[PDB]
Amino acid sequence: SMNPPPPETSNPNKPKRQTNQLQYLLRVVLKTLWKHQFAWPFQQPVDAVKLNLPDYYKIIKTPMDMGTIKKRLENNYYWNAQECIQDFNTMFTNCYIYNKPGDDIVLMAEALEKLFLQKINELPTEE
Ligand SMILES: Cc1sc2c(c1C)C(c1ccc(Cl)cc1)=N[C@@H](CC(=O)NCCCCNC(=O)COc1cccc3c1C(=O)N([C@H]1CCC(=O)NC1=O)C3=O)c1nnc(C)n1-2
Repeated sequence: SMNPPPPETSNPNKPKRQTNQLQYLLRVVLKTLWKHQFAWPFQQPVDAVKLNLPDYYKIIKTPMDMGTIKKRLENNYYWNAQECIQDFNTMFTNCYIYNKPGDDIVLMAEALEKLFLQKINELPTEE
């Protein structure tokens, strides 16, 4: 079995910015979620080989995880905050699609998403 390559984190042709909103997404949002007791499954791509999930990447065709998001934020991959918010949303939705309601990992993702949304409510106005 094999894992796919990870999502892109470097592309010199993609235009970049570091807006106050993107700074907040790293400093506050990512860093707060990262330290949560339920962060660990989401801190790196799903290793479908290690976890014996041969169907994972047959079902999940837009993989995303907080390790990738952290790299994208630290390496300024984004132009805007919405791109990053979309990555978080993709991560949560993937978990809900692959797993069943009430599964432990779904409860973990839901707790992180609740926290994420709280933090997004204080996203600063773009200066
Ligand atoms: C590092 C990561 S990343 C990650 C995860 C981890 C550990 C986790 C995860 C999970 C829990 C927590 Cl608290 C935290 C993280 N989750 C995975 C999903 C997962 O592992 N999904 C696995 C789901 C497996 C369930 N499926 C079965 O057990 C299928 O088994 C069946 C189903 C039907 C019939 C039979 C059998 C079976 O084994 N047998 C055997 C029995 C023995 C026998 O004699 N004969 C048989 O045929 C059946 O008859 C996941 N999804 N998103 C993320 C993120 N993750």
